[PDB]
Amino acid sequence: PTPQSTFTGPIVVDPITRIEGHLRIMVEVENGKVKDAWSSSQLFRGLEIILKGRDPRDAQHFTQRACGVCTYVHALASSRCVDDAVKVSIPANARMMRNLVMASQYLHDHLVHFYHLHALDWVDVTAALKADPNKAAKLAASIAPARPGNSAKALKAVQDKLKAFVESGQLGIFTNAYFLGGHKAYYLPPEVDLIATAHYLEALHMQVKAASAMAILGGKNPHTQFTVVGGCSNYQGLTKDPLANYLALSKEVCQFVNECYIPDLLAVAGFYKDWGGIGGTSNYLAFGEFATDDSSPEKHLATSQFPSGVITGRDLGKVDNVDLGAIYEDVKYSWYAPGGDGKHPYDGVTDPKYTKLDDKDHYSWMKAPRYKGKAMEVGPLARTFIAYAKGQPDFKKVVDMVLGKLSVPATALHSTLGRTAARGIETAIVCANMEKWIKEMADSGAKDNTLCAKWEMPEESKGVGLADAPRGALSHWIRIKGKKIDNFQLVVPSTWNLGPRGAQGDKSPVEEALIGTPIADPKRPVEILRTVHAFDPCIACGVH
Amino acid sequence: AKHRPSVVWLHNAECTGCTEAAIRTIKPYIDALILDTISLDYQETIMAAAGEAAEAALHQALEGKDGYYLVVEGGLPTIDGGQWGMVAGHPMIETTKKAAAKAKGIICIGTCSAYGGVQKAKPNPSQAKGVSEALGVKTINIPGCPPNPINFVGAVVHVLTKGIPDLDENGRPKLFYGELVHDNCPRLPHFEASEFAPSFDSEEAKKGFCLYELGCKGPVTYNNCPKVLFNQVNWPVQAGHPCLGCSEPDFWDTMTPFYEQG
Ligand code: SF4
Ligand code: SF4
Ligand code: FCO
Ligand code: F3S
Ligand SMILES: [Mg+2]
Ligand code: NI
Repeated sequence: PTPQSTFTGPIVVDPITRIEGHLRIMVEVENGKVKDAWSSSQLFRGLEIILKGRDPRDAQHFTQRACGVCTYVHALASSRCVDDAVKVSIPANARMMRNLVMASQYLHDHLVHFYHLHALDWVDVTAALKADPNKAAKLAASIAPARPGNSAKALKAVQDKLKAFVESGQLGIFTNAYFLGGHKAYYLPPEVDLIATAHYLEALHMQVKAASAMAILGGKNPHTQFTVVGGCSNYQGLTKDPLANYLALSKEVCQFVNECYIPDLLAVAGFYKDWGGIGGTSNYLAFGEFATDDSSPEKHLATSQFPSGVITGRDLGKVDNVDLGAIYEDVKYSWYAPGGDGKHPYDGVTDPKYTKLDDKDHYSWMKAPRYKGKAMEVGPLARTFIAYAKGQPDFKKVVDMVLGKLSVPATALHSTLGRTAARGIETAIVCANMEKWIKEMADSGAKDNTLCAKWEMPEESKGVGLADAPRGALSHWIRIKGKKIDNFQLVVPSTWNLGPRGAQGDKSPVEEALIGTPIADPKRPVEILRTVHAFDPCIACGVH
Repeated sequence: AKHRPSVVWLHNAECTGCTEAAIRTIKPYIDALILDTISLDYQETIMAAAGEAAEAALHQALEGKDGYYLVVEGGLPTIDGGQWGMVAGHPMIETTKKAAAKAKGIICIGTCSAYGGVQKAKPNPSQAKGVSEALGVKTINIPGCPPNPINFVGAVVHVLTKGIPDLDENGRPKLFYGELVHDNCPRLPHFEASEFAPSFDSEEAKKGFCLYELGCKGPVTYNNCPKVLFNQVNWPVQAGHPCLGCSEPDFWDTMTPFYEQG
């Protein structure tokens, strides 16, 4: 069964590595299972304060620097936000180009997260040294598509490289790893460790290509520079050779998704099937992404191909529409001044006030976003459940493939394993849509290259920009007064997932998911990392 | 086994775009760099250890017998005793100061570590500062938001193999930052002919006219973007968008409004 100590006491993990940003996790453990949790974000920058009084056209450039991991997404949400505030409807080519860049972001973001951020929670790299490479080649044939990268020779070269590295005594990023000397929570056969380690290294190269693809349309990566109020600036991105290169590069990236990412995810998921009973939450939210109609926030919600919705209490039979008026943020357990509870983002307040480390009354730089009083999990799992509930055919098919491979019910996805699985599921689906989406823009841009619409700065207005970023439901909210930024508020997916308690004292999604986490070894609490990493935390995003 | 030079990489007030930019290197790729060239001994984004195990990894590196080079990503928030930016219960200013003290060299990757960056923009609620200001020591600055990995990895290899490269007045290697963006821009002939796009929807824009009237800061920005490109494919002005001047100190305040020259 699942290894579990008899440990009773506190565990603090700070820093949480292999995330973006600065997170401290505090838990109380009783008899080897987590009984209470706190998600404590440790950096404030204050972009919303910085934005006040500025030109609304500048917003996207400041807010993109909320995060370099989910690069682009904030420039996009800010652009959608200001487009809405000035009431301009972007041209078709701009919708298409903006959406493809998001699709590119998903591919790069999710590949890097699985291999370079999450995998080391499940894969013992040093155990790969014990594998026989011929036995590993055989096993690779039985869990994944045939590929030369999975040959005995290829897997030996990886093993030899790893061996020479370990024997040098400079373990670099593997220094003091939780798997060193073995660990009861690490289940994989050495051969699977070897296989995944080869892909880890391959993935370091593949992500370069995924970023290059994105940069053809985005101008550069990280931090794209192609969006403007009224659409996009990149006329070159509608032309033939750049689109052929973008398709060619996207197809390499997707071949790697299908040959390596999904099969490694499924292999890991098969060995860690017990993680289907750990780390579940109840409520899910998505604003949707990949809309056919982005003329307004309402059209986005209604036409997103990855649909929007609200699920509550795991009830897959009742996907509610998103009520943007029902979103608010609490500050009661956060490092902000008193009086700031229950604020809709149009009326958001960001008034920093620190107390002290591990003050249970005020313990995070994140606000606590709530929806009609409820915490909401956002991200790939939220999107996957909403699409599945709604019978979106790509999700129904891929989810069913996953449930069939694992021989598990759909309820098993309400867990850390499901959260991890959902991230791959939607990456496979983005991949299967790339060519159709690329052809739509190629053909459209051939016929007419309109990319940016005319618009006028209002004296006073407000607007909202919605996106489902790789980590989930993202919204930027502006008030314009005297043609300047009067208020600008970001509510970001990691704020939804990893923020603290709201005004009712109610745990956020990560805090709730942490309850019942078993700890095989309190010295080396990988189980905390597993669940926290599955939410794909971005603390610079969460706090801004 | 030949000894590989120890690199300690700290993250303070940052978006992690600099880390992301570094791993876009292709000469060499990042795996070859850390397997063959350097010993990357602390790096919160990708390191296996967490919590107390990661803190101990840091302290082993800082106490290494052969010494280490320091990379700093992010500015330093100094308000409130440094407590608005903490790692392992320690103010980031404190840990950077400590790591910097015995560092063989300090490279600031990004405008944030170099100059203070986005969190330093008015009204700077965290009292963020650049590393050199906060510590009172000279730094090798690889600015940009983010810098090109060519520039960062170039500096690193240069420092380990040749010494400190020649720096300009803002601490930047002349190899990469010696030339204005503008002087290498393919739209230069348009700038010279006073052929400027009045808007992004204009026919002038469609024809690739100069973006100066739309706020391009290329003429006052030092970087090698048009010469080296990003991701082997593109750069902002090629994507039809003005330069923000993102490698210049305090650009958040000196180069705004971004769509104007005012
Ligand atoms: S310089 Fe720019 S990309 Fe680098 S950490 Fe700062 S905000 Fe992020
Ligand atoms: S587009 Fe910018 S860098 Fe290029 S010629 Fe015009 S002002 Fe100079
Ligand atoms: N994805 C992503 Fe970043 C977070 N949380 C944003 O938005
Ligand atoms: S915005 Fe920055 S990346 Fe180059 S083109 Fe201008 S210096
Ligand atoms: Mg906010
Ligand atoms: Ni992010």
